[PDB]
Parts: sequence; C-alpha cells; structure tokens
Amino acid sequence: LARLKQQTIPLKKKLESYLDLMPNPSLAQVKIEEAKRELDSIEAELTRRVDMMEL
Amino acid sequence: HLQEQDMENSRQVLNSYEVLGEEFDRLVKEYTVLKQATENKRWALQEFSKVYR
Repeated sequence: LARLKQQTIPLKKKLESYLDLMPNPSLAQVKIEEAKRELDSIEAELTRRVDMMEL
Repeated sequence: HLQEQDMENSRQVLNSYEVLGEEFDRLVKEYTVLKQATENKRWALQEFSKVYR
C-alpha cells in the first residue's frame, strides 16, 4: 500500500500533463493557437510592472 | 481495492490519450512546455506582487 501510494506520485504528476487537453486534435490545435498567443502575451504581461518599477 | 482501482483508472485515461496518436503526444509535450513556461511567468508575477505589498 505504501509503495503503491509512493509510485502514484510520479504517475499522477505525469498524468497531470494530460487532463488539460480534450480528446480532439482539431480543437487541440485551435486552442493551442491561443496557448501560443497567451504565452507571447505573458512574456509581455510582466513587462509593464517592470516598466513602472524602473520609471 | 480502491487503490489499484485508482491506478487502473489512471492507466486507462493514459491509454485513451495514447489512442489518439503521436500527433496528440506531440501536442501533450507542447502544452506541457507551454504550461511550464506559463507557470514560470505566473509565479514570477505573483512573487513580484507579494514583494510590492
């Protein structure tokens, strides 16, 4: 029981990178478009706080 | 009997994701990288907000 609950942690941690995707590759690409867009946006969303700190 | 039921359900979910193909595996890796970078930016933003307070 203890070793099964111990080995659950890496298995569940790797499974956590799967639940955010619906089982539809077309919709997965459709929303990976805005995933790339929001990554590019939050690479710029940290910019204005640093700008207000520096100015 | 609850424990290996939970692991069996997790393995069934992983297998159902693996049914879709290698393109969806690349999508899994890509979204994992994107969400890791996303959480890296989010944690930095939260830490800066906590420092400013």
